[PDB]
Amino acid sequence: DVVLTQTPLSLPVRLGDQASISCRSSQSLLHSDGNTYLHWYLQKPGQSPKLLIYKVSNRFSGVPDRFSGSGSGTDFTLKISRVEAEDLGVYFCSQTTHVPTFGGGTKLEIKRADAAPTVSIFPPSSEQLTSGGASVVCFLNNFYPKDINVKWKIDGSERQNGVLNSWTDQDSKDSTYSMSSTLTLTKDEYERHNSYTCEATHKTSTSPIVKSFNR
Amino acid sequence: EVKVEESGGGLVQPGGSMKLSCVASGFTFSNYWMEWVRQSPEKGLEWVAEIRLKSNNYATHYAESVKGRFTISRDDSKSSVYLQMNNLRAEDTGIYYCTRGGAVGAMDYWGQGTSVTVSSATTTAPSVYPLVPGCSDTSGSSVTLGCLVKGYFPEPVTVKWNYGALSSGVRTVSSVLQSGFYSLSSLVTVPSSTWPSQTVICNVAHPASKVDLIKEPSGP
Ligand SMILES: CO[C@@H]1O[C@@H](C)[C@H](O)[C@@H](O)[C@H]1O[C@@H]1O[C@H](CO)[C@@H](O)[C@H](O[C@@H]2O[C@@H](C)[C@H](O)[C@@H](O[C@@H]3O[C@@H](C)[C@H](O)[C@@H](O)[C@H]3O[C@@H]3O[C@@H](C)[C@H](O)[C@@H](O)[C@H]3O)[C@H]2O)[C@H]1NC(C)=O
Repeated sequence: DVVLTQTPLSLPVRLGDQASISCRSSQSLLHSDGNTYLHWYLQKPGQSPKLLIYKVSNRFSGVPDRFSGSGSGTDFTLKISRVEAEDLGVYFCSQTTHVPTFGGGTKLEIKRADAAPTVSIFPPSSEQLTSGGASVVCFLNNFYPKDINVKWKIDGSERQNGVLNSWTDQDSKDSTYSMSSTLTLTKDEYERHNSYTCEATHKTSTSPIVKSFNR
Repeated sequence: EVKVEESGGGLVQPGGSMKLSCVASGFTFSNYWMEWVRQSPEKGLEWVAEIRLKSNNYATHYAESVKGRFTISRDDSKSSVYLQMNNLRAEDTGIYYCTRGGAVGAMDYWGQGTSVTVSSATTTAPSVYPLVPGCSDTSGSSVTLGCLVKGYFPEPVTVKWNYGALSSGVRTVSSVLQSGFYSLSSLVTVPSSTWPSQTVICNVAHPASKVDLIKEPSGP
């Protein structure tokens, strides 16, 4: 079919700054009726995609002037002057001149001022014990950039086995991430120790943010 | 005000059947072509099928990868479009969206989507545990609480707090697949005094098992 390649794959941009996503097709999109059916869509986190530009340069209902679309042969581009908080998400380019195909997508990420994480630690709930395993969670809230290092210490000794880290998307309102580190032991393993510590190391601090609890 | 809504998703075998339903409202439904586009994690957005108007004998067009297995029908009287899918396979896994064939030459309005998973693995409703402080000194915004969702399959599960009434500062990480099972956690930060004098509850939903789980974090 007709392949639509988009670049860059991921794109950082400061608020109020400009951003350009390009889309190149494997073939000419000019339709016999002289129309080029090349569109761009935005899919915010956890949402259905939305039409921004249709037919290369037309903006759809409610779309701000901030969005501009151009084209030249097989190369097309979406421009966003005055970028802002709500513009984060993935942008797609599609074509309906032939059998509808879509572009790989481009994750627009908001580049903002560093933010210090806010650590919270939750001991397992007695409700989990009967499953034969215990999960201790360390939540790193509202921080920027994405990158973060979490290390667990059980009775002093650093632990690595049984950890699982997962991030959230960028927040639409303040552009920060959140992240949880979950340590899962077996019921008994967890009962053979008493002090559980987790140390977080971010860019915003030399000294690790440390949160801990004892039974 | 255009609003489309899909439904009828869940887990199937390799190789069963399943019918999707889409209900549109907010426009003269009979005047537009209707579409179906699935979004796989492995193959991004993929146009599946299209159905046209009545004056068009209700012509249909399918994506090569589904010709013969899928069938798209419509009911202008009910403002609905359907997608009968037979002989399902791993590859058909993905979120299915029902969009409109816009006057402007582009699928202008989409539904929120309804997930479809083909697998020989069986359903498992999630287990939900509470995330409560852990008895400490107030030094972290003003009180963070959460729900840990483990051992469920397939995806996804949507977590809402206080039936959605509570929607500020809600943070839900991404789900992770491990040991054949997913899990994630959702948290909210409330003021030191609104809890526990007032009640907070998470609403965990898991479409595949058709279960809706309600749990309230008291301060134990
Ligand atoms: C293989 O290439 C395709 O098939 C060939 C046989 C054909 O010669 C070639 O032109 C290609 O045509 C496309 O065919 C596929 C299915 O095989 C369709 O899915 C394409 O439809 C596009 O995407 C739709 C979402 C969109 O609604 C279509 O746009 C309509 O048709 C074009 C021609 C009009 O310019 C546009 O205004 C729109 O038609 C209006 O609105 C619709 C809702 C209404 O039913 C119409 O009566 C009219 O008022 C199209 O972009 C198809 N591509 C095209 C460009 O038609």
